[PDB]
Amino acid sequence: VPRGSHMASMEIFGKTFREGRFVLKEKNFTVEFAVEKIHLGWKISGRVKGSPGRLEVLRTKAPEKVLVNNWQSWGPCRVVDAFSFKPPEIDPNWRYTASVVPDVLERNLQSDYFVAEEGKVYGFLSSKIAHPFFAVEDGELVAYLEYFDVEFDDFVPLEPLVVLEDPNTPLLLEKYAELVGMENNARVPKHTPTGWCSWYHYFLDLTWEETLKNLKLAKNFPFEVFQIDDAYEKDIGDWLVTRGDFPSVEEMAKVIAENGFIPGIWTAPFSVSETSDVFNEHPDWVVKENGEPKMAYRNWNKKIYALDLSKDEVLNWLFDLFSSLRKMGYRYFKIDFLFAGAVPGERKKNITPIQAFRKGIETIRKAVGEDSFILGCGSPLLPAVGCVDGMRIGPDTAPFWGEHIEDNGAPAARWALRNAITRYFMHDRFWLNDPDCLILREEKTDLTQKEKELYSYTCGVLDNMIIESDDLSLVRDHGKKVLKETLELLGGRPRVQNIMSEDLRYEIVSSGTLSGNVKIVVDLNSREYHLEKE
Ligand SMILES: OC[C@@]12C[C@@H]1[C@H](Oc1cc(F)cc(F)c1)[C@H](O)[C@@H](O)[C@H]2O
Ligand SMILES: [Mg+2]
Repeated sequence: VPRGSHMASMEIFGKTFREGRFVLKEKNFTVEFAVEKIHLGWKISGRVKGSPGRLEVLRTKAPEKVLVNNWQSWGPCRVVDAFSFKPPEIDPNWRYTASVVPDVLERNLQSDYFVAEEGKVYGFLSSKIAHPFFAVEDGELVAYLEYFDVEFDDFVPLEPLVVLEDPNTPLLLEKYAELVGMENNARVPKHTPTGWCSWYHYFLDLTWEETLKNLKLAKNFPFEVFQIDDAYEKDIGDWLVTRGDFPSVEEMAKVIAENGFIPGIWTAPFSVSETSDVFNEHPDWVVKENGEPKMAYRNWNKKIYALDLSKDEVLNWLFDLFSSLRKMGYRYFKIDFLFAGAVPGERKKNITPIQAFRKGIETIRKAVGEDSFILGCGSPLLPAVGCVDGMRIGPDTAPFWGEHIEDNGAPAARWALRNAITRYFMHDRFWLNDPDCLILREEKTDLTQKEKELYSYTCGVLDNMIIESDDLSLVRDHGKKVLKETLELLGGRPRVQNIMSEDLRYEIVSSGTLSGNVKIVVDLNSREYHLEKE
């Protein structure tokens, strides 16, 4: 069992790579780590104390072509040329969706949690304290654990790192993900919800009158969940105060339940706008910069602040909120813009943003109980494993393909679908993947029948969550046929065979579906598919 030349060339915590047990006593920190052989490769694990800061874990030559992954739901997972990378201009209103360490990204190629090349996966198994990421720094791939200047008096566990090699790159990614699910006690529900969502037909203009119309019609469709999205609430943070023609949040649940659905509701639970009642009552409850409220992002034409999830007052408010929703009968919770809870800044306790983030989502889980389904959105991915049941893994879909939409996080069916493909390996390992809603209506849309089919059947072959978002008056024979045949493709184990493709054509197999072994070949440039079912 000789060492590859490329393995002898690798540095672990600054030392020449080799198997063994080691101690780095450095100026302001100490690390104790082991490098151990595992199936398909190596695992680097151990413990750290002191002020590790931005801690260098691994260094090796950058590959030419890398599969890079953004930390959160909406960001791209895609293959990039590592030598011709150009730093992006970052939208100052959405800085932290692009990166939790934006000094890196504005200079160098950044990949969060994992990175891959043909034949090789480097991936961290968890994000419980540090943010784990990779940067390409002058032709070199460097793995880091970011501790955000927090000091640790006693040892805390490192986030483990695996380095896996095999010529079957999809197999490596699936193995990586099974290791993540074990490290974090992932929730993989045995049942997948079907349902309806308001957002991608009505957007913020949903009325309760239109909601009631769809509630009646939804009885003709195979929907278990009826979820109300952003529209009902008076302000961001004030989740139990309604506007317009909506009744009370409790009354909405009762009407929905009386009509025989599981009620579902959208919140952005770590976000409070500058105008909200909660913020104006509790200016002290938010993350700060130089003592003042730190904008987390701008949306809805307002500055939006982040709740400080290190504060017990804030965690009690979250518990009471989600406990109050549970009492009302909600059992499906779409929790959005979660990245806000993990923004860098000043908190009451000197803990990391990731430690803060995890206390918040853990509180939500406790409050809604084991019988509620949590769907994460706009969220850091690895820190949420073990807490959420489903997770949005792409940018928003849209009632158009997005011919003039670039690959930059704006809504477009084409880029939403691409992420459902490139992150496919998380599915049934981290959680249920949510590829975002099907849009099957045949008026008030620019999608063709073929584009609807392509999106929906790819989602079914991937075994992903299937939720529809339409004015159900506008969905006729074709849309009902697409939904029916989609649900027939569920239940398998998918693999994207050519995960390193750069031309947006993918071959996808899934074994053991409700239609047997299936194969779809999809081309996201030509907008064509070819589906075979055994
Ligand atoms: O405000 C409601 C809403 C749009 C927000 C969220 O989609 C966004 C995704 C973004 F990158 C930015 C943004 F402002 C919104 C989410 O992903 C959607 O499904 C839906 O719930
Ligand atoms: Mg499954």
